[PDB]
Amino acid sequence: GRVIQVMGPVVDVKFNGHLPIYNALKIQHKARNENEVDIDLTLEVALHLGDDTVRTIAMASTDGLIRGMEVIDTGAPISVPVGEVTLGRVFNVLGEPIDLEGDIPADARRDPIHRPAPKFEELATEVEILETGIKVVDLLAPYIKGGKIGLFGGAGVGKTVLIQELIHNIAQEHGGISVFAGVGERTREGNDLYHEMKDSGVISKTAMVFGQMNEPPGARMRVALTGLTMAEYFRDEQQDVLLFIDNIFRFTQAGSEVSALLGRMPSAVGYQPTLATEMGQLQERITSTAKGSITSIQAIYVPADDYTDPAPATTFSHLDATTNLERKLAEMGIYPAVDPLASTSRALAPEIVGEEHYQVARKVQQTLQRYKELQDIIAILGMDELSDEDKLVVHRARRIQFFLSQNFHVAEQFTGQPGSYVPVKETVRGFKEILEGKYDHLPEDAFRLVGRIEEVVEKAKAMG
Amino acid sequence: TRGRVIQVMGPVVDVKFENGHLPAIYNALKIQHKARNENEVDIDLTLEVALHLGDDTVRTIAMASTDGLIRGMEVIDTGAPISVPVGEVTLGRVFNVLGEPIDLEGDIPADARRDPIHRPAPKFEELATEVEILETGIKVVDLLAPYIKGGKIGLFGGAGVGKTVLIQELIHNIAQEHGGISVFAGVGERTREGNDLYHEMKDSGVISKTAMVFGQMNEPPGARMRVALTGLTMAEYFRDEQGQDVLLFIDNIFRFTQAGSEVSALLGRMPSAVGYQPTLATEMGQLQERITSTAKGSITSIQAIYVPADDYTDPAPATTFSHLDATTNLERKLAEMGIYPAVDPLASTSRALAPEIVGEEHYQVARKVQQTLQRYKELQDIIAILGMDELSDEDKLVVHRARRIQFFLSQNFHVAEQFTGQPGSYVPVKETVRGFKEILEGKYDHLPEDAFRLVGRIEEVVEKAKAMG
Amino acid sequence: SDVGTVIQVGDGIARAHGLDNVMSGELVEFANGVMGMALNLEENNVGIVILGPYTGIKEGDEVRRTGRIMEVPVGEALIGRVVNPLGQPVDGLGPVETTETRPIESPAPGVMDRRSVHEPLQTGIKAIDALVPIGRGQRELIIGDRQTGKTSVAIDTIINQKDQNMISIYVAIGQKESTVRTVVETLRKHGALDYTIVVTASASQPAPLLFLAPYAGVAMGEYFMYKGKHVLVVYDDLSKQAAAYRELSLLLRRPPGREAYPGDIFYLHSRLLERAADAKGGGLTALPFVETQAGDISAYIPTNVISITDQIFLQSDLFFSGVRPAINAGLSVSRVAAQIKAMKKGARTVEVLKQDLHQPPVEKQVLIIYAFLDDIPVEDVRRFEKEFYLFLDQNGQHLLEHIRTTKDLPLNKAIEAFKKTFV
Amino acid sequence: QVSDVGTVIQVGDGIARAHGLDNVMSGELVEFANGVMGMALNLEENNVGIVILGPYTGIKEGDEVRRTGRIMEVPVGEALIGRVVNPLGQPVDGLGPVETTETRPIESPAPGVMDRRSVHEPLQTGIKAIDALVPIGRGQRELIIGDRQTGKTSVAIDTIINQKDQNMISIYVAIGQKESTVRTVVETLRKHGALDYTIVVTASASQPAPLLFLAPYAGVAMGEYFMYKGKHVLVVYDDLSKQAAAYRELSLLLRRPPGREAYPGDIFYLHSRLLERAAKLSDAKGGGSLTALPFVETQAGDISAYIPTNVISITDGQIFLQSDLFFSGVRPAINAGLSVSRVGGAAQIKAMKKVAGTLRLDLAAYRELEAFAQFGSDLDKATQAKLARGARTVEVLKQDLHQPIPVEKQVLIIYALTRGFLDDIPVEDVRRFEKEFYLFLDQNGQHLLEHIRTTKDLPDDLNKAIEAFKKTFVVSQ
Amino acid sequence: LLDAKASEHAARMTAMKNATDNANELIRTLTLSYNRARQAAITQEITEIVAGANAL
Ligand SMILES: Nc1ncnc2c1ncn2[C@@H]1O[C@H](COP(=O)(O)OP(=O)(O)O)[C@@H](O)[C@H]1O
Repeated sequence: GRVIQVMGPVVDVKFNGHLPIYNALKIQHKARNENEVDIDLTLEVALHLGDDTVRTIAMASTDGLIRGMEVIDTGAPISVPVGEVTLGRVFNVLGEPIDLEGDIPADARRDPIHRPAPKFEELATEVEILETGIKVVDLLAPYIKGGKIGLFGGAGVGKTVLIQELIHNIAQEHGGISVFAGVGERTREGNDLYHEMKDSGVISKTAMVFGQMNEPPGARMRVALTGLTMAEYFRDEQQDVLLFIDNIFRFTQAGSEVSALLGRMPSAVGYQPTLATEMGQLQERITSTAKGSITSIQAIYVPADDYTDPAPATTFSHLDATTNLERKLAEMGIYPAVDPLASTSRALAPEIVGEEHYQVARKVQQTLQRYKELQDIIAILGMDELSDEDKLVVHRARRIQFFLSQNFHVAEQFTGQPGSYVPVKETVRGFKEILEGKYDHLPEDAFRLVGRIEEVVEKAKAMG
Repeated sequence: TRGRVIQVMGPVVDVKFENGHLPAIYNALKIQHKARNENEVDIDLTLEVALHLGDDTVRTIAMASTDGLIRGMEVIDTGAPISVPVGEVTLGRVFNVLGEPIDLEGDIPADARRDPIHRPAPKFEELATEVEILETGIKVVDLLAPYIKGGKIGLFGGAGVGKTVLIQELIHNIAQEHGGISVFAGVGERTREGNDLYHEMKDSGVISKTAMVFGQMNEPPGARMRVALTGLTMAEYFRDEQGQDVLLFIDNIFRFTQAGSEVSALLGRMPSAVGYQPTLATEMGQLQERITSTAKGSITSIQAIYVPADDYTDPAPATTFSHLDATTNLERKLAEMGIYPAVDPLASTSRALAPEIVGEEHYQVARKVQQTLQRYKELQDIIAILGMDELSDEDKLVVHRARRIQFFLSQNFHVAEQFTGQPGSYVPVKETVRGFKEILEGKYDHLPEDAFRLVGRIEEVVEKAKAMG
Repeated sequence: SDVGTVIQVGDGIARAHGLDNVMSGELVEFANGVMGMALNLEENNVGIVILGPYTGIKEGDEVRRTGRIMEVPVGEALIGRVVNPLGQPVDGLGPVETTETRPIESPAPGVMDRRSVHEPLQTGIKAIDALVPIGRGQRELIIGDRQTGKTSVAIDTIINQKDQNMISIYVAIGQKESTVRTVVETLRKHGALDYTIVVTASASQPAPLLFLAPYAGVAMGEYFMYKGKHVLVVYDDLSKQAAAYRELSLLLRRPPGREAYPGDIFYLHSRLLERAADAKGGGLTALPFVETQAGDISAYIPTNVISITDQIFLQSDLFFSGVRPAINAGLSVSRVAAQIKAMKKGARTVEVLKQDLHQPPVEKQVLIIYAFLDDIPVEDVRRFEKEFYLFLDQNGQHLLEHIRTTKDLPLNKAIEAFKKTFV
Repeated sequence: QVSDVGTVIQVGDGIARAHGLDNVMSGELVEFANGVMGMALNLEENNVGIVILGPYTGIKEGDEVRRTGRIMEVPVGEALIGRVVNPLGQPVDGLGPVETTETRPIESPAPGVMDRRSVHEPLQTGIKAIDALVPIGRGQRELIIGDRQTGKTSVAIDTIINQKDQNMISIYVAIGQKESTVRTVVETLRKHGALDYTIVVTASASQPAPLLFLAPYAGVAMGEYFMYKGKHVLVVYDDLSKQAAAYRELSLLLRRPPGREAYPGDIFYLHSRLLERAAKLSDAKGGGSLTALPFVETQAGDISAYIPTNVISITDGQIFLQSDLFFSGVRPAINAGLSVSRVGGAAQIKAMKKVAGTLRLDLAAYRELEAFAQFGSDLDKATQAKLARGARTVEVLKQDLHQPIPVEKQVLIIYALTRGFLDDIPVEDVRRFEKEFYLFLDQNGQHLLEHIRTTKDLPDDLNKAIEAFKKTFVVSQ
Repeated sequence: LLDAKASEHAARMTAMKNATDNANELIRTLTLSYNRARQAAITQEITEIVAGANAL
């Protein structure tokens, strides 16, 4: 090629007949003089602008480039090293080791980060619930093996920590091939997580793929594909896989960053007119088949706490189970701050979770809602004019909304409390008694931040 | 140095000039033409360079009406952004955005100096260091809402609250005790209003000491948007040349920002939060920063902020507030009771009220006099309940003292002497501190209400106790 | 070739022909002497973002290259000086004789180039150094409405940097020049300029500057950080940056997203804060500011910077009500191990949390947070502090040294405390 | 010659971009070969946007466009009085042409700051509600804002009809209004004899936007004549909300960059530069006046709507007509609460000045109070007393339609209730009281109401006080 | 009774103030969220009207 137009992250490289879509152009140039800087960049063909020209999306700072430089077509999309070598390593958006331990073999299989989603014949149906040790989730919104979990939450709601507690509660004890790709998320997390992976004893069985807040849009654009292709390996080439994608939002977000420069007609809110489809082509790929299983848990940031925003909104129709985090519940001190009436799962069936677990499930939700409606009166007239029947519902509800709080092992260092994994049978039971009124004597605060229901009784007496 | 009219889109006019010489952005373009034939009508118009479109073509925004233009007219370049008269010429005078006197007192001679309305804010090294309070000699102000020398005060309200008088009195007290001139800038001034205002200052006589500018409403978005600058410029003179502390009044600074988004459209700007010119903060920042106390002089501005639909989050006011060092909140209530100035004692705030600034003495009494009010204010409910009897004596003392206090916040306005006859007052903060501290010690609780109501120094209240015979 | 010719001039945005050799992100130069960046590089023109007055630029003026991509003067010579986002001195103290230069847009320390935080940054502001600690290399967002004490906080934190080794950089964005000054001499009185850099972007200044100002600061900061030294940086209102950039962005006619802010309005702040963070010399703390309208944390920009920072909330009422600092202990929080061991381990506690502005050490601090008080009524409580403080600086002057040197307090003071009370 | 005409490139939606016309003034009338007139607004480099005033179908490409060299002016004279004409001045009433000698340009500058004299001389609306609570002086500007079917028109009408003895030469500008209504209205004027002083300028909802746009200014023009003479004009722009809209269309068609709510950036300048043209000329100028009555039609009564807001801030106060009041059978549907007249009181005459001062009070409290009756089953306090004459004043503020009231016998009834001379009478009988209390005066106080005329004062207080009893003491029940 | 009732009416007189007062605060909490939703709305409408023009 020859780059004749440089717009931010979007570069216009001009090419007869050469016309390389989805391919990777590397710009390999050396400083000819002192008025230039060495450029090592890889552009991803985006669209054909005509007149033998192509618009590309950079994978790093485009600073230093000039009109008339020389672009090379690698003649293939972004290929990433895949295989049993990817285990215990940290790659880039391109599949480059950033862990400062060696590089990757030339023999190593390099897959493209762009594949078509599995056909109707491939993808699985079968249902299996999966225990997380989280009272809320397991009861109100249980996760599914090989199923897709969204975590919706706004800023500083506990998304991250919730993930950590999952990897803690699950990834450690599964026996599975773990793939963790932080997309657009924090840089600190990467080091917090990478060096705790070594402590714990899985940095063997986990694949580390990063790009964070400091990388340009193009980067975050594909880090969710790069990491997906990794898990897609162990699924279609060999076992079950846990795909931990941290903030799939940053993917769509970075999307809008480029969508403008592509010369696209902005959609609602100024998002890319393709937002929907771009996510469709990266979701279904994260799925379990008849070949291998993929249980994925994705962090979903909520911009300005608006669940109506095209990003997380459009994301909803992509999950078998959701956990929607609320800022309100967070300031209440209810952690994880998980909406007990919003979070859902396809698992809540008697034909899945059993009757006993089902009825309690709704029973809780029922009484939580009945309390929700009452709130305007309480907020206006206090509890004085409520019936002796609605009051009871106010107590239960509260104490149930408090027992829905949990001690996350990845908490302690702050609060100082140790932590707990509450078995499903014990959550189911614990709430039963509460709905069944064995605890109507114990004060609320006793039920706050605990494990198995027995603990509440313990922390109860400790009160006096 | 001439150019010709290419396109005339309403208030937007394009000029383009023949090669070489292009007028700089913000330079004043004069179009004087033209009636050659009976098919034309004489043109006197001026324009301001906005954007260099290219192909030796500039986009200017007319400060007047573009009816009558025809493509081809020669546009003279003044080689400088809109200069306007500055000096002892301005005082007792009325101008427009251009600096052309709109009164009947004759025009400005070509002698008189003229300065460009656009210009950068004073250098970080120029404007001062110590935060010093500008003495208004008005009780309520100097005590509960002090003015910072070379700062900005929000003036809220203005239906029958005597806001005019409060301005009028302010121009007076400054020009006397501080010996410094005032410049009022009616931005989008409603003409009926602009007329009364002027006349009122002819009867009050506060005009002799002030420069009047009118950017009236029926003016085009350009005109209204730059009026503030004209008044400001005329003001800056007396700050830097004669090193004074001058007052700059802007009646409704929202008109300005509103004209701002209003112009922004015409130039084809993509709208921002609530259709506000994206360049809003910037346009406001440049208007305010040029208002301050230099190492030599100072400029205090009182801008009547008329907030958009009762929403204090609107980018328009919300922007303004960041430039505010003070607020004088006028309320019709205190007027109905016979407390003028109508300045609300608990609402009208200020940044100057702080021990760091006014020391404990002032801050103490002042913060106290507020407390004794927010006590008497809340007891309004209990007073209609348990009445003035046995409502808790630590309260009845409050209710008693408080009444005299909110009464001693009313003052004698010189400007008021016109129709009253009492000559009016000027009380230093010092005086105003004592009068309050003493009243807060209760040293006056034995004196009738209608004592401290419309007076000067505490000593005047006292003489007001001779009912004679 | 280098030299280009102006084609279109307006609103801080200028484009021109030629400049065939210009690099993307190369700070060009116009004839009138104004600096500018090259943002957009088209086939038939060059998008250039004027950094400075654009009135003196017309169609046809000459625009020359530099061959330097967006840098700014770095070195020691900056300390105690007041310069714009271009490093160019405004305090009228004469030019800055610097030697080395650093580029504005730099990649932040990689995952492997980072270490977890241990070393505390003591603000000296009790409420903070107790309830919400900040460790060197952290990012703690200080968020609050207009006039909640944000400014003061950062300032009391700066004087308090005289003991430990910390080079402060106070970058005032969109702030009143007048504010900047009064703020800059309070630093003089208390003698902070000896360790601090002050970069001012006044509200009178054009968008591009404010947009750059927060970066020109970190650049200047990384120098000492990348050198093993410890740095502290203040942005006052990242809000007028997000806003300033939003302006510029819309002037460019870049299609607007939510709340008018460009899609990249997140990246703008992310790639900035995601910069601050012993195989490298173990070297920068970030104290961002965000001004909220009517205490709305749920706002776009505000929530954003929260999803970045490792934050503190200043209530609107709790100031005017009489609480300085106005800290909101509930909604405030610190993620990052910082405390001193001495800190780690009701109506009277408030009076203690109340601190006088412009009067900042942990030593006699962890003590007052210990006391042995409840017997003394509220008013004289805060009052108590001043006394019981003096008395310790004399008698317990030996009891402090145990606190400092060991940063731990493993009975004595338990009695110490009956040394100054029973008196 | 070669330049001074042009050829039509594009036609549609009332707009024509022509070539040539290199000499057209921005705002010059341009005629099309088909006879249809127009106006040049966009003078660009390669073309000129014109807004066709009249049928645009009889226009195709290539049609010639020849200049005029005149800026949109209009007929003016003492012969329009009584005639119904369009914004062009073209008689549509179908009685002959309008024979006038002089003319005046639509676009005109407003009297200068100095040129005017603070309004003192009132405008008697003949409507108790208005000229008591929301008073309007000559040269003033009173915006009457309200939702459709609130009576906005009715007011203007009865107002005009109240201009016979007063010296007021009236002008009713109908913009966007149904030509149906405008006719039935111009007639009910016919019957009351308003045509002897009243000019009617119409552009209906069938007529093209540019006419609507021009109608208001075309109206003030004809007014301005009598003003600069020293006579007194009253212009009712009926519905600026529509005209302002018609401009939006026209301006959007010329593909002008649209602003908030699609309205052009100068949409504010539009009305501002219009309303200001109404004022009180200084004695130095013959002390003339042109009073303007801008209407604003409101949806849902949203006062926060863009256009309605602009004009609110432009006028000297406004009259807000409640949507519900109107149905509940309270005519006029005035909202005394939001309705305010800023120039107020210098407009009122002493005889009103007094008995009006308290009127606001009694009505004030009643507005803040009578939200409570049904809960007032326990009716308590003296808060019952405030309501007392309060609910009674409302009755007095209720007026008929097509039945103006002279100030003389108006101040008396606004006197009665405010002094208690009404209070002994239940609301049931309040309306049908003031009805004969007028006649009772037109026979027996015909002397008393005189002092009220010739002095505009009541220093009266004593006589009337007893003279009011002369009536209640003979009335029915 | 008389003293009982005297209380009743009183206790109600107040409980009906607490509600009024509280309800009044529910306004502030909403006035705020109304303005905010008044803003984002007038901002989205405009952005829509321009973005649909630049498309021409
Ligand atoms: N389960 C929990 N127990 C105690 N504190 C928590 C819990 N979850 C979150 N927090 C607190 O809330 C804050 C938000 O943490 P984080 O998980 O980073 O939010 P997000 O990742 O959604 O931005 C943390 O500072 C932490 O102190």
